[PDB]
Amino acid sequence: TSDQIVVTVPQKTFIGGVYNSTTLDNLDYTPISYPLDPITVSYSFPSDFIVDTIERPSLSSMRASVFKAMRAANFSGEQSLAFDYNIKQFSYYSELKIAFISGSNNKIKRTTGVFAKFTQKNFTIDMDLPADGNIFKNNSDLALTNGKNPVYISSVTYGRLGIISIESNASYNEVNFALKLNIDSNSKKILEESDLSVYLVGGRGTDAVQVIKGFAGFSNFIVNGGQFTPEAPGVPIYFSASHASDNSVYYTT
Amino acid sequence: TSDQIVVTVPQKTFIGGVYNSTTLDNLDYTPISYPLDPITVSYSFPSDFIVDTIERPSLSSMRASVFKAMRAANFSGEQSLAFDYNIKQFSYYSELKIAFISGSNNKIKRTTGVFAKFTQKNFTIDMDLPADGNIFKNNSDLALTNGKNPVYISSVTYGRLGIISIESNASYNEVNFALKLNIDSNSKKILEESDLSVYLVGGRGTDAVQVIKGFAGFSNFIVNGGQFTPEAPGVPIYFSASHASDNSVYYTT
Amino acid sequence: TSDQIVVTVPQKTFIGGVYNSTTLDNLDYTPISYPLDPITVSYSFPSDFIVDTIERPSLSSMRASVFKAMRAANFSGEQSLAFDYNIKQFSYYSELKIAFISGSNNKIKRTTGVFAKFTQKNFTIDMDLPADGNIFKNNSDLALTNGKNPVYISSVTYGRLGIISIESNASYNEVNFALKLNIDSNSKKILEESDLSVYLVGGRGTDAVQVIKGFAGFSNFIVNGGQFTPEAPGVPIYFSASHASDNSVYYTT
Ligand SMILES: [Ca+2]
Ligand SMILES: [Ca+2]
Ligand SMILES: [Ca+2]
Repeated sequence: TSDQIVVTVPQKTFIGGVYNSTTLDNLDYTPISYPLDPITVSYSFPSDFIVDTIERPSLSSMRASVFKAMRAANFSGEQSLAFDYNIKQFSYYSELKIAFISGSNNKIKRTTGVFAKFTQKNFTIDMDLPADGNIFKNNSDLALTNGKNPVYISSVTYGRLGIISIESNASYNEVNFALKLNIDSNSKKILEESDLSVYLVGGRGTDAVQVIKGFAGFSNFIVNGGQFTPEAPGVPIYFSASHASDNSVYYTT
Repeated sequence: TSDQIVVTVPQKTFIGGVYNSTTLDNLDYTPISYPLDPITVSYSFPSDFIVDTIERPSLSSMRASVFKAMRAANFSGEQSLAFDYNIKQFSYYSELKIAFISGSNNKIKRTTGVFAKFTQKNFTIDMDLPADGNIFKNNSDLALTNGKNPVYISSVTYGRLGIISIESNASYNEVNFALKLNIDSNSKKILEESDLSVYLVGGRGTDAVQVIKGFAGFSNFIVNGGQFTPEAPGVPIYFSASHASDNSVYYTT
Repeated sequence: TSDQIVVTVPQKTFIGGVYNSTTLDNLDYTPISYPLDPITVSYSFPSDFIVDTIERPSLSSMRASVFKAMRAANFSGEQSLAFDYNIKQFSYYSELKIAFISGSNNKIKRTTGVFAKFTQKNFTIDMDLPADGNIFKNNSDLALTNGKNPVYISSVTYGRLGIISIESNASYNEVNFALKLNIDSNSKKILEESDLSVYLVGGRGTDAVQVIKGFAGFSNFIVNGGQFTPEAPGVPIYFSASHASDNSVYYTT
């Protein structure tokens, strides 16, 4: 059970949207088309337009409200909300130098791997609890959707994601043999393999495209985007939903 | 099952278009010619014209709306949406130096290969869920197309694609023989093969045509187009569709 | 039993909110939708707007009040409230140099680990005890929620959190053998592993993203954010709640 759900359908992941719990669990996202009361939304970052109101919860309305809030006066993206980092570096080595009519066998093995995951939560837009205690305007739709598990998203997190994975393998198989008749034999085998997989969600495009240069771009893509600017608001990465019956926190498995 | 479908028919891949699920699965794209309510579209990038409305969903209307939105004020292509990178480098080696009336056999084998795939998602245009709960204007066309599996595209992703593949093979087959009668024999064979296949979708043309110079053009074509400009909006690369019955997310196999 | 509860649901963690004790204990946070009298809130930091009043306790109202209070005149973030630091450094070492037809065995083992936890409490917003002795406006809701364990949050702590953990392992397994017949044998094995996990809550984004450079960023992220500025108000990290029956301090297990 988790409180925050990773955004998988950006189109349907907007604040104030009502869905079925089962559909949200299996990534179907079947909406519940019923009227809803106007919702009050608040932003984690300090701004003049920190408390907005949306009559009809929709993706376009949420995007427009975020745009206006982050372009308003007294806006500061200087402080973020969360920053998780994790790196795992590993490096094996192997060397055999068997020697002995003559004979030699030199084997060298190398295996290097760096795996890095990073997430940053620039800010979140949160939804206020209804004054009437029910999100629905008619207040009878709650009884109408009995068995449909009405659950509405109440928080959307804007931030950046980044995953990198660099692997490398090296093999050396020198073999020498002499029978000084002057029979001679040599066998050299060098095998080199490399891999580098990157997955970035959001952030500055110029710094994002520089991660192709090994573990150097994925060292400035992070340090050049710590403060989120209104030109780079971030991407919805996580969201939280709550039950529509008792307004309790919805937990998914 | 996947949520995002790679664009194969750019003519028929426009937001607000209704097709049959089977036809979209087998790339037939048979349209459903029925009236539709005006659709609200939102853009992922920050701009003044971030929330547009289209009365008649069409490719020309979508293109014009994208053009106006990206030429509007307070537009920033500084932040992208996604960036996937993957590279695989491999290099074999083989060397035989058999020696022994005389005789020598020197065999050299080399095989190098670099495969790289990159995708960038500059932005997406998303469609709002209908207020009435049905995309059709008459609301009876939904029952009219029973058995036709009505599915409408609700999201179009603009970005760039790039695939490169460089292969190289080298062979050396020196053979010497002497019988010092002064019989002598020599056999030299050098075989070199090369291959380089590039496939780019979108991006700056000047940087795109420079990828012909090995793995150097496909190192600046990426780093010189991280920020998408209104002169280079990007190409529709992925799109998402939803069912017209329950407005649920459509998954294709 | 503890007096301060770590914030797990930022959406529901606002001052003046009434919840059930069991739901707050199991992180369900089921609200009690009943009218409440206007609440008086005070801020720990010195400011002109140090005593505010909120008619309807909500997250948006709390955020707006904090924004106005910290943007008011005579505001000083120079003095903080609490600062907890804890570091644990450990480093093992092992070295074997067994020697002996010949033979040698050199084994080297290293294991280093630094674990650091830091918390800073910039300020808190506290709630005054009701004049009537009951938070509810009607004064009968207290008897209405008998068995529901009415508990309301009365204090929210804004500050920063930081956890780092760096681990490293090194292994060396040199083995030599000679039988001077000139049989020779050598076996070298070097294994290096590294790990670095960081978790930051709040603080300056620019300093937060620099913690990726070992235990150097998590040495300036702390010293460059001691004084909290109105551009960096901090993040709600801890909160305290009290019973609604006798206005006593609520303790959770
Ligand atoms: Ca209502
Ligand atoms: Ca309709
Ligand atoms: Ca009272």
